[PDB]
Amino acid sequence: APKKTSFGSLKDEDRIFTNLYGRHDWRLKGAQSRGDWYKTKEILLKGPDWILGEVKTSGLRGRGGAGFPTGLKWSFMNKPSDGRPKYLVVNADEGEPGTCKDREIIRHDPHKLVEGCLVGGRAMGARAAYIYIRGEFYNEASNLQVAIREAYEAGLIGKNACGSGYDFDVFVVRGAGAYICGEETALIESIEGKQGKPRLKPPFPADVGVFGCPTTVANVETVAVSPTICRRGGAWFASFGRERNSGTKLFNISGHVNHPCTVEEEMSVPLKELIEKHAGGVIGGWDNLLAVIPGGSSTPLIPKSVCETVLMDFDALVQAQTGLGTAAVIVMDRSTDIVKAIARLIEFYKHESCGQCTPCREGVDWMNKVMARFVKGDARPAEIDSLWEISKQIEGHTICALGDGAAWPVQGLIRHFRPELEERMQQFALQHQ
Amino acid sequence: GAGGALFVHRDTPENNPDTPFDFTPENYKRIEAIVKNYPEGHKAAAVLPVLDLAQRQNGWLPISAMNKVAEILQVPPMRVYEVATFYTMYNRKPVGKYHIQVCTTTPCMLRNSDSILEAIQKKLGIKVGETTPDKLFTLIEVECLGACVNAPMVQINDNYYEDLTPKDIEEIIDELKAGKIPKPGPRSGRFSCEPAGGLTSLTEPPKGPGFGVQAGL
Amino acid sequence: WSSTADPLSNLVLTFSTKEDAVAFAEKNGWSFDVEERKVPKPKSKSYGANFSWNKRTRVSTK
Ligand SMILES: NC(=O)C1=CN([C@@H]2O[C@H](COP(=O)(O)OP(=O)(O)OC[C@H]3O[C@@H](n4cnc5c(N)ncnc54)[C@H](O)[C@@H]3O)[C@@H](O)[C@H]2O)C=CC1
Ligand SMILES: Cc1cc2nc3c(=O)[nH]c(=O)nc-3n(C[C@H](O)[C@H](O)[C@H](O)COP(=O)(O)O)c2cc1C
Ligand code: SF4
Ligand code: FES
Repeated sequence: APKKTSFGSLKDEDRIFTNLYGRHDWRLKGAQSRGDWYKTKEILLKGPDWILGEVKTSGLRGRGGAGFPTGLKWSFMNKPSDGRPKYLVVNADEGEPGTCKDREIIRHDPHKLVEGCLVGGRAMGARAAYIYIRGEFYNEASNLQVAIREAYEAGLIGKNACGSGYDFDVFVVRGAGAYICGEETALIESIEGKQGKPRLKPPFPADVGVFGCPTTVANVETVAVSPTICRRGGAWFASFGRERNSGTKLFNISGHVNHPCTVEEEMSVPLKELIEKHAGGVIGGWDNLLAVIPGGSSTPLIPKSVCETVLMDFDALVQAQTGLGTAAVIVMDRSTDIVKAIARLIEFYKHESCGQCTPCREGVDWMNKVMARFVKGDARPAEIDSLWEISKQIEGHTICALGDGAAWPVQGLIRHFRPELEERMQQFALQHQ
Repeated sequence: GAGGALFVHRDTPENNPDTPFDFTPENYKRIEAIVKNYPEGHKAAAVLPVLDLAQRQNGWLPISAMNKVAEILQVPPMRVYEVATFYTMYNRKPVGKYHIQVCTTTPCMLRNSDSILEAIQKKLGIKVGETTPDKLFTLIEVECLGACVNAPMVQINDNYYEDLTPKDIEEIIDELKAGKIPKPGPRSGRFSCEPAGGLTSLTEPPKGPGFGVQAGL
Repeated sequence: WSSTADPLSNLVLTFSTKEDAVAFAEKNGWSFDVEERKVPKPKSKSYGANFSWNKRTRVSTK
């Protein structure tokens, strides 16, 4: 029975992050026990073209949140050298509210990330790898440094990594509390000692990146799966999920659920099945569900009527007008002030804007003020359409995608809970004459 | 809401260019190691780690520390001022011995983080911008700490204390001010991002090196 | 107040080309000076030059 049409239950043998909960030693010995750093020399001696082909045929899409096809992106950096060095920059900022996957990947099995850095650098012909870890993740960064030291002493990286005759270094760079530094160009600017302000594209990082050198920015989850994909092949990974939604994924379920947790599951698993299987179900029963944010704060919220059959992949969630993003599930029950949560998200985005460009810098603060007034109910119903137009103006007119991540949540709120805003304004008007 | 901290520096007897600051020799060796991580033509890349090291040695960042870093790295002082004002982990004012930061973002907020905030406020007698008169506790509100699954969560002196209830943070404060080191992590017998009960996945033993390695490799 | 005695202190004419102005001035009997039009020369702008690896064009701040 080819072309599976029902997904959502893969057993442990098909899981990549077998030490997700940190129940086994994360020191190099546990990684070797679990198959980490195995036959890396033979893969390294297969050449960069073979690794790029495996990543392409595996259909893997970027786990940062954009879902860009990883094979094409990594092959963008496959040009002959012109004198400048080449670098791989692994993104570990993890600033999206609701997201905790990269933290666990870094702290509980960092050797997967180190080997992914090695194989990605070989594929991209990168001289060294820079891992930009969130500054608040001090212990995680220290564990990553311990794993890096173990790899350096074991000869897995550095001069003549394994026996491939390939030289490769890994460096860990810590930020200082800035969500905007997760954006690839803002991350590059932060590495070079500047403010975390995104730069315009073109040029793309593959042509003018860190230190003006060709580089590729990749999420830690994307990097950490490439070694196992090489070992088990592109086809094994491409079997899971639907077409163009291949592979497995880490899911964070938080909010109003009985047992919030982080699990690994096949991509196209239905949202209801994931919630009631791994999170123990919505608090107070599935009939107590009000809304669910599927992929972090930047994705629009969907009502309960859509979470009955929607699948957890890029395409289905895009058809649901909500996006997959980082697969961070935030669950809000019927006891939740839906206006308050969206207003808090807009306040977060107002506090995280870098200020560089006019639409974000001004309109996000404007939306924050408008939403703060909406929470109380001081406004008039015409201000709802006004806010819709403000969000429309901001979206697509900013340097980076933070304007999108600020505009989309209010667009979803206005789309799906307009009567609540209207009745709140009515109650305030009748109370205050 | 409003920030509360100004981004204009005015000279003070406690914070002026002639305030004494200097790296220890060990910190100078660490700075050398930090600088040697970048290409030789780009030493401005070390601004962030060196500034963080100055903060770790001193506790906060006086204007003299910023000038010292700018001189060490041969960078104009305005760039160091820019970096110090842009990133919120930099303390341009003195803080307490323990910096209590509580996440008030929506995922954390949904699971009663206001209870944790009010418990801390009642136990210390200060608000979300003030400092204990003993000058050892400081309380602020932060955005999202990346540990949403465990909520509400509080980070103190670069340590995470998760799965908090008011009693948990109260005893954490008690044993912190008693000279003890509370155990970082959750306080619900969970110690990770696992489900609170059942372990609904990864129960079978993990397999060895060559479990499913493809042929021709 | 500011007083004047010459009637042409405010007279300004507009012409499409320099030749038309020269013809008008010549037929009216006035002696003239002509200044050739100044045009800003085209420039080579490069946003990527802001982040150059070895050149002095790299910018310290944005
Ligand atoms: N992991 C986390 O915690 C967070 C994730 N996000 C997600 O980030 C998403 C937006 O990210 P963006 O990078 O701005 O989207 P993007 O589509 O512009 O870029 C995605 C990747 O594809 C590459 N790319 C795109 N077009 C290319 C081209 N023509 N040539 C070469 N390379 C190209 C880019 O270099 C980039 O690395 C959001 O949807 C959000 O969900 C946002 C915040 C935090
Ligand atoms: C405001 C903003 C913040 C972001 N933060 C992160 C982050 O913290 N971690 C991450 O992996 N990607 C983040 N991204 C998306 C990056 O562009 C992404 O990491 C990069 O494209 C890597 O591509 P990949 O998904 O193929 O790995 C952020 C994007 C934006 C606009
Ligand atoms: S959209 Fe916001 S965060 Fe992005 S560059 Fe513009 S001002 Fe900065
Ligand atoms: S919402 Fe609290 S850590 Fe993200």
